[PDB]
Amino acid sequence: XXXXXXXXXXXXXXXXXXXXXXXXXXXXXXXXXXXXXXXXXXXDVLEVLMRAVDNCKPLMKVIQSYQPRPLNPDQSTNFAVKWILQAAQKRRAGAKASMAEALAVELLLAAQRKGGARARRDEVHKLALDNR
RNA sequence: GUGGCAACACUAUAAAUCAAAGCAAUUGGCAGCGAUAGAGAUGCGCGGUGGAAUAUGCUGUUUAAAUCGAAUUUACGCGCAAAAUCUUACCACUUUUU
Repeated sequence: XXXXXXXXXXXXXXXXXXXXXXXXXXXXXXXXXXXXXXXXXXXDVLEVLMRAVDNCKPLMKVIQSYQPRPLNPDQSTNFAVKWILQAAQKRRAGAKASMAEALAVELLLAAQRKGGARARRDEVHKLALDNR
């Protein structure tokens, strides 16, 4: 049950991301959770985040040469939240609204098995299956 | 000189020079020869540079002097942890003592 706190805390620490208060990113990510509630019931939040991250687990990693490597699932979480967040900055700098909305809409879409995180994610899944 | 169908196969010395040409175990430098260990050593991340302006140092140009050294790594926020005169050694001018 504590893995909820683990994934959320890794989300926080990766949301820190430039030198600053993790209070600033922490209120930012909690604002993303509440904005996820607002957009989700607009047109049921830890639920959709846990589903989104468990949708996003890269189980076997690959190393270039191309060689697959087995992966301890905590780094699967850790890559996972990483790919989510660089896709988030892609979408938000393209929108240049806040980041909280962007991480919210991305956690919804990666819950819905859609978005560039899911694209990158399952291509490296299949490419791990390719080069055995 | 002997053999042959021959390519040439022999047998066979020297003239002339040199002061070493060599040999074996090493001890070190190589590896475009492997096994074991160690370094963000990478491919793993973050933030820079190089884009703009300012600061700052250096070359080069000129000026009377832009005092003098530092020069590829390890020089270039270096001697200077500080130049408005003085620091200051360089120049223009006016004097001074050997």
